Amino acid sequence: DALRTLIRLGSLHTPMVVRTAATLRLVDHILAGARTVKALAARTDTRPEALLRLIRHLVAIGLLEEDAPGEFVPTEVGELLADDHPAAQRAWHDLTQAVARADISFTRLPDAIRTGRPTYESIYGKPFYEDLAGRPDLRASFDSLMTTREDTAFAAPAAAYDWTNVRHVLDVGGGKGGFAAAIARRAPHVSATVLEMAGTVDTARSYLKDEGLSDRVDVVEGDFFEPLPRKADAIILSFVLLNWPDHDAVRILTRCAEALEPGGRILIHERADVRFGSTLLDLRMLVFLGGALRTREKWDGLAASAGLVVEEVRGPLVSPNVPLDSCLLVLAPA
Amino acid sequence: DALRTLIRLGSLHTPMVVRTAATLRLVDHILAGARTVKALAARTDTRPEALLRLIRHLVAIGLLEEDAPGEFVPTEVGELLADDHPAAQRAWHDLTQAVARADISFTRLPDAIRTGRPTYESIYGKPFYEDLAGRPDLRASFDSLMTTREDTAFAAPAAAYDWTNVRHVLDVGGGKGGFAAAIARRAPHVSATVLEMAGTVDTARSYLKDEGLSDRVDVVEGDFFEPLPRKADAIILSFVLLNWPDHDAVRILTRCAEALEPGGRILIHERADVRFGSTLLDLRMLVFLGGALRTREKWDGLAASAGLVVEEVRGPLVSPNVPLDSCLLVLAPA
Ligand SMILES: CC[C@@]1(O)C[C@H](O)c2c(cc3c(c2O)C(=O)c2c(OC)cccc2C3=O)[C@H]1C(=O)OC
Ligand SMILES: CC[C@@]1(O)C[C@H](O)c2c(cc3c(c2O)C(=O)c2c(OC)cccc2C3=O)[C@H]1C(=O)OC
Ligand SMILES: Nc1ncnc2c1ncn2[C@@H]1O[C@H](CSCC[C@H](N)C(=O)O)[C@@H](O)[C@H]1O
Ligand SMILES: Nc1ncnc2c1ncn2[C@@H]1O[C@H](CSCC[C@H](N)C(=O)O)[C@@H](O)[C@H]1O
Repeated sequence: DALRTLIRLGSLHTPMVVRTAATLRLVDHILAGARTVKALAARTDTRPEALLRLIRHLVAIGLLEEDAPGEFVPTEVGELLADDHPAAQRAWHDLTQAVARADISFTRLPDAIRTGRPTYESIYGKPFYEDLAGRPDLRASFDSLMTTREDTAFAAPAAAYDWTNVRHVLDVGGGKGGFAAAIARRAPHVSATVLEMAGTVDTARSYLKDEGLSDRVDVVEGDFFEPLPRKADAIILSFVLLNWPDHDAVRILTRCAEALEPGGRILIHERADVRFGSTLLDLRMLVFLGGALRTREKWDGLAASAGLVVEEVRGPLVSPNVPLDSCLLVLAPA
Repeated sequence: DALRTLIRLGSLHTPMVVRTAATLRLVDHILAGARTVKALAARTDTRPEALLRLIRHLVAIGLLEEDAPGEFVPTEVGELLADDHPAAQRAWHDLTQAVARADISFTRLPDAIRTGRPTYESIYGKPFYEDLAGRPDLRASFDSLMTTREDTAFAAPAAAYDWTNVRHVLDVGGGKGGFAAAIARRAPHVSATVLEMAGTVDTARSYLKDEGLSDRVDVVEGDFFEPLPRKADAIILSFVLLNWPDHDAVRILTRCAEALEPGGRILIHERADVRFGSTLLDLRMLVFLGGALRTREKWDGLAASAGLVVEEVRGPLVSPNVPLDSCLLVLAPA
């Protein structure tokens, strides 16, 4: 009992079997009509004997079941590996896309606990975002994964703040601009600017065009460790600061403080440290990037170092469906 | 629900957190009196902030619990990570010992499914047993791990066969000689020979000496792909053949057939393919070694190729305590 529990918790084969199934698009091939192990093997370009041994573990953990002899089909849980499922778990487990690939850094977790430093570079040759800057496929899949974290498409954070006195929003590291878009739909008088890295700026521009928002949201390529491209009344850091150790996060916050208009505020949208998934995201930040999730008291110190104070934390954001784990910290000049 | 289930099954951070805790000997340090995170950090030579983030996940998965503020203790499941626990799970999860280290091969499982070939060499530079031959620390921990698979110390397989008409036993790849020892205690008239690799032969010799069996069990250093050192009435292959692809297993079986006395038998002691843990061991063999677990029908073909027939399979072996997953196949000249 206790022995079986410990063995399952410590098992490396099971998560790699799940990720291999996702990378091979196994459930998609089954749902597209691959009824036999020979057809599945052919569509995935794998050895049939080896694929069957993978399938045997997929059956044992309840992702596949045998309907007829030799005919394997997804269970209710396996169906979440279909590529069009809205939770996007296939892509989140795909070893050729940015996050599951980055998760290999966990194989060197002892080094990260001994040093406090990320292990991603020791495995892939460059730190996380520099590796993405050299790999257009990983840059693109990362940006797409970041748009599948929550089901409101930033509607819930955009609704948690009053935009009446805001004329311009600067979305610092704003990904493909989904947050800037949600504010624009919410608040017709606001204009916005997204500051992002090379590669990402082009998909942000295409996304904002296709929303019909090109006239209201601009995109600037740049580095948020440098002086920001313009001033704004609200400056958004959405899942940015957790990517960075304290001294780097203070540098970013300081650049934002310097770009605030009088009366402006900085909005940090992030999962706060205090259930489910908190330790996964925190340890991801450690081994990918050297970042961390932060408590309120930790945020107080970071803000003070940047000439700011935490005015308000708008607690875990609500959706009609699956709850957002994230919060909105509102920061003002000290 | 289904989403949380899939996310837990696909999680790489949880098994690496367990293995990191085992490698750091975290539970041993707690039980030896490390009551604070600062004391634990000092004994494990880790950063206190990073160690706490590891501990937070260890609490979330139920291996540790907080007794007093800042004082972490093993749960009933965490206690199995104590190094002296008889299930030996600490060593089985220790990333500096041979098996948990080998499990990193699972990070390249897609390659193994595409090619049918093991991934261990692509990661560590040499195939499994050649890597052990160059690493005395891994050779030794592997040999020790192989003595902790079952709780009877080979008493159950030794009791599953009638030794009356056996005068000499050859234990081919017999590890530290634990199986030869169990037969010797069971059957006072039998002498035995263990055939093993360099390094392992010395710990076999020390173990057999310390059992008081040096006069009854010899150890020979050699290669079981070469002609065997002598003939015997029973030739044991205990958790050997699953290490090898079919053609290599046939070579071994053939060497054994050539060394059988008239009326002799070959005993294969292995987990047969047909619950819990079957797919783990099978996929381990794939990615470590290119081996596999085999069904009865597969064994029939291998035996026939070696000039043998399966006479009898003595089904899953029984213990008074935790059941042995293994079986004993009895093979005779065709
Ligand atoms: C179901 C929750 C969630 O889908 C969304 C959660 O927000 C979240 C996840 C993963 C990542 C991030 C997340 O925010 C990142 O912010 C992130 C990052 O920061 C910009 C830089 C690199 C990688 C990641 C990352 O892999 C997922 C999770 O399971 O974690 C518990
Ligand atoms: C609780 C079961 C068990 O403790 C014992 C089970 O017999 C078993 C295990 C691990 C290994 C082997 C086992 O036989 C090997 O034979 C082996 C091997 O073969 C000689 C060569 C390299 C690695 C291994 C190996 O890691 C464990 C397990 O959990 O697997 C489901
Ligand atoms: N120096 C830098 N300058 C500008 N953006 C950077 C940067 N370093 C990292 N980033 C960006 O920071 C982002 C963090 S991922 C978060 C994206 C988006 N805000 C969201 O909530 O979904 C990435 O898109 C990355 O491109
Ligand atoms: N070419 C070879 N010649 C002899 N032994 C070999 C060998 N290749 C691998 N081995 C041995 O095969 C063993 C398989 S592990 C099984 C050990 C033991 N029979 C038990 O049941 O516990 C290892 O000890 C390894 O040293």
